[PDB]
Amino acid sequence: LNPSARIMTFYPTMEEFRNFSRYIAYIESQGAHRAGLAKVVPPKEWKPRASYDDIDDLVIPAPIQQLVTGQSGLFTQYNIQKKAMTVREFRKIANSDKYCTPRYSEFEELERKYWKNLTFNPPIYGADVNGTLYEKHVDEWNIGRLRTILDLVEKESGVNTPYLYFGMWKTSFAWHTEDMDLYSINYLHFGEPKSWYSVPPEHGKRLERLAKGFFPGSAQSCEAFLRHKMTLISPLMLKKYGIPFDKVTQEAGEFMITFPYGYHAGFNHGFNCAESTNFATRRWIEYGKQAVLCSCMVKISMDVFVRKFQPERYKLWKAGKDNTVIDHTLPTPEAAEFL
Ligand SMILES: O=c1[nH]cnc2c(-n3cc(CCN4CCC(Cc5ccc(Cl)cc5)CC4)cn3)nccc12
Ligand SMILES: [Zn+2]
Ligand SMILES: [Zn+2]
Repeated sequence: LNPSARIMTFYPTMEEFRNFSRYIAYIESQGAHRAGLAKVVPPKEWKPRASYDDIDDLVIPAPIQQLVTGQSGLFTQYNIQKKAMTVREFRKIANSDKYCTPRYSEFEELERKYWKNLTFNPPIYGADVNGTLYEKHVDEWNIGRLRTILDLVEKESGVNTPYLYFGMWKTSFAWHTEDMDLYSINYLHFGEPKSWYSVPPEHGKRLERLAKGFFPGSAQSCEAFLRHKMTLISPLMLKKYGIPFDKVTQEAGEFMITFPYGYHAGFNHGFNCAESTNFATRRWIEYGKQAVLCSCMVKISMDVFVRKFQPERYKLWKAGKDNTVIDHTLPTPEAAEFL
């Protein structure tokens, strides 16, 4: 389903929520994947940590200062690595007069203030922090241990590990797909909202074509230059060039799911914390095999997946004759139980 490819929101009951791989198959069966991004609001009784007041001494080893260059909706983000700091040190900076969220009536106002000021007063993003804020006993939707078919990488051979994102106002993530065109889970533990922009995978190539036209020097240097996660394109720029996209705001205690080859970027409203990781379903294997990778980085040997799930195609794929065409609208084989 999902004909217009719009971002869908789900409210699973505690029973539906219990199985992660089953629910993903469920949301795929409802066409959630067509948007490239879906929101999952978990049961009201469900909590992964009783309190976030015990993490002030937690170390952010490589905070990055985000320097943005550009104009006319077109930007490049340069990351400057800064010395290690604590969550206590970070929160103090985030909430300071120099870095705090401006006063705003509505989101459209905050969005406009972001697109107008992202080049000034560079913020610090306490991104890519190895760790989890989930309590060990928490079995439902545990980012640390999702136990998807992706775990085969580690089982046989940090993509499968959790990462925390301590954000402040204006810190942002550039347009990108997941490494190896994998899926992603992103839980916002606490704090101020996280706004998201998404392009449906079926229009993924249009955005690429548009970026290739805007940064031809970057495109001549690298086939998959968007993977560098440095390109920022404003919603107005996308609308001007007729690129279909959708937007959504993630609030604390909500989950966002990025689907294979579903381009996304966004920004933080203020001081917050988000944990994320990559995962996979049987549908991903074909995206993993066909993924255009950074030539100038995260690379996964597909051989193990093709052995187990496509042994009949192993010889044809190892010969370079696997001419399989991907249908971005087809749900995962695991969704059969719902069709
Ligand atoms: O809100 C967001 N903020 C920031 N980023 C976001 C985001 N993505 C962030 C990543 C990077 C993930 N990860 C990559 C690898 C890196 C360590 C590394 C490197 C090489 C090798 Cl070979 C082994 C390990 C650590 C980091 C991918 N998507 N998606 C959605 C939302 C957000
Ligand atoms: Zn991502
Ligand atoms: Zn590259």
